[PDB]
Amino acid sequence: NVVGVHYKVGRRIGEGSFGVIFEGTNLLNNQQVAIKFEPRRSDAPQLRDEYRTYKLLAGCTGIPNVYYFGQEGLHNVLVIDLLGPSLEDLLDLCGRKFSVKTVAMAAKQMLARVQSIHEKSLVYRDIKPDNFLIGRPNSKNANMIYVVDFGMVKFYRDPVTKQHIPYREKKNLSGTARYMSINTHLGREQSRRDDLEALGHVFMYFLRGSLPWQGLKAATNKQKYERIGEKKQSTPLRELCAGFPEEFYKYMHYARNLAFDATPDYDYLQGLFSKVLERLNTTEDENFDWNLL
Amino acid sequence: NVVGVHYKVGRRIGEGSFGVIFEGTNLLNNQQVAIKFEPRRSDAPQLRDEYRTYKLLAGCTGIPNVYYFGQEGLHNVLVIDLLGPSLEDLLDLCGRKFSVKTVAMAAKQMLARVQSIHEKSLVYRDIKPDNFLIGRPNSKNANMIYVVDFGMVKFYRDPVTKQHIPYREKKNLSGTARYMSINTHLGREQSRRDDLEALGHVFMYFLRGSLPWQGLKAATNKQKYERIGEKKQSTPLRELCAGFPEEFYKYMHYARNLAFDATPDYDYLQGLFSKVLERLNTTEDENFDWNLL
Ligand SMILES: Nc1ncnc2c1ncn2[C@@H]1O[C@H](COP(=O)(O)OP(=O)(O)OP(=O)(O)O)[C@@H](O)[C@H]1O
Ligand SMILES: Nc1ncnc2c1ncn2[C@@H]1O[C@H](COP(=O)(O)OP(=O)(O)OP(=O)(O)O)[C@@H](O)[C@H]1O
Ligand SMILES: [Mg+2]
Ligand SMILES: [Mg+2]
Repeated sequence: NVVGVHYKVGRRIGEGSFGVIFEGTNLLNNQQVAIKFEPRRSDAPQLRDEYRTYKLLAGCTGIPNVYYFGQEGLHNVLVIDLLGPSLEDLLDLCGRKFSVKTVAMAAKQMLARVQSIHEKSLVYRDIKPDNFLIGRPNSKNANMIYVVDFGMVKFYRDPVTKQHIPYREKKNLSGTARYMSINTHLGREQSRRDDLEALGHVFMYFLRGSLPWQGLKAATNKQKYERIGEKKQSTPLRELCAGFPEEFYKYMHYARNLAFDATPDYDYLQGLFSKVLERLNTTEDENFDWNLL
Repeated sequence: NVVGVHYKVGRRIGEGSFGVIFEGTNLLNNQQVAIKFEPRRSDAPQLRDEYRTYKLLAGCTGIPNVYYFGQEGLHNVLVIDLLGPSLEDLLDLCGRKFSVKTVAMAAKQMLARVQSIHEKSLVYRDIKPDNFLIGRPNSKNANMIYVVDFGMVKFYRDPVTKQHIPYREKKNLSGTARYMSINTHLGREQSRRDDLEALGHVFMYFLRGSLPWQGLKAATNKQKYERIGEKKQSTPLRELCAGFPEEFYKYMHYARNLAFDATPDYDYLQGLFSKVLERLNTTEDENFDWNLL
């Protein structure tokens, strides 16, 4: 099947809320790509926006290159680089949990990606293990972690004047409840701190194998987000992070306490993870759990 | 990491009961392979047997080539061709069910693989969607279905004299309860008919999205296999296959009724599936659900 004049559609490799992702090849150079098909419907995310965002982030480390955007009948297509499995997929292959070393090494890369996005005056707003993918097996970047899916990004400040957006409330709950920040549950405008908090939730998820608020009770959607939000507030950080390196508690504590328009101290955060590795008497290498027997 | 003198171990791609499968490359020719690591322990399946079986089936269509078998410290390794995702994985990408066309086309290939194994005087005994994989994306055999994992094969007849094995009982339950034949639950020696029945269970699983005996009640292992076995016996075929082409009921009916040492009429079975395609006014092509938007 051929789309975008010179891209041959292969088999499905992923599925989302409204879109299907296929692996394919650019017929002019035989390069492998991923094609995201999005149905043009009222309740679907505008793929052109994701395209714009990819262009705006072109060149940043860990961000895939975008090649084509266009309409194919009743769908909008986005052609980007073909990447490997997500960290969620990798979990399934490693006993549903990652060791401290893997989490610290992964955290450093993930945190760097989020910083790149923030420096472009954007907040990601959809932090989840599913959106972080590693490179292709036989590639130089086989162990590099990338970020895909920019469907929910938003500008937290004017790019030119750096004037931060005002604090607002009544916001409608968007992304993944399991990882969202407490402020998000509370219907507050999301900023840099929220991305960092959600990232901390993912880190703890990796270490423990699960979060205290996963799979609750016979409730409805609005009840789900709420019961989860309440459980997050009632769960003490010392408890959430008990048994793991102190730096994890410190990360959670920092993220949770940042002010709405505060500029994160990314260097401090990166340092926490480097400390974790030091204590383990290990370095930041490529020995992730998924490359180990 | 290098094993078997010239095979470089990459990342994990699969996991089983005792073994871990990694993707890798043969350093002499840069060919991609899959390396199966098996811990040398009392309760683990002898990988040398799987090796022997691969050799015995060398050359058969849909059977991957074996390259190396050996010990690497506390593990036994088996190097075979690198294949694509399993049909179980593909299900996840297609809404947890396959259309009639995909099932009929898939059935023809799967049935051909089982026949090849039977013709070599062996019964597979581990029929499940997880053991049927398609080829690699950019390959001529991208849409060919293969069979891997020969850990439970057994000779049902002497290869030279073709003298069939006697009927025995008290057999201990082995493989996947969800797909096994009723005779298997009953602790009876498995033969060709059982492989065919389990294959029918998989076909119905594909079509319906689930089987009537999936996820039962708070029971134990021996209770699980039993409750499942009882549910299989209490579930009428007309009921199991209701709503789908008559040929599916006919396949189930044939498989269920074969005698212990009966030689299946593979041609008759293949014909049923061809009829299904004819009625759909379609042919056996490569338009599986996973290649379709
Ligand atoms: N570039 C890519 N290379 C390889 N796999 C990819 C690529 N892009 C996406 N995937 C896979 O496809 C899945 C879904 O992609 P994506 O998140 O863009 O779909 P979506 O409909 O926007 O998702 P959702 O709404 O579920 O977050 C990813 O989670 C991942 O498993
Ligand atoms: N040759 C291969 N190429 C690609 N993927 C493969 C290959 N062999 C196996 N796999 C993947 O790895 C998974 C497990 O493999 P395998 O079934 O051989 O392990 P096992 O320990 O014998 O399994 P189990 O006991 O779970 O059946 C497969 O189900 C499939 O997902
Ligand atoms: Mg996603
Ligand atoms: Mg298996």
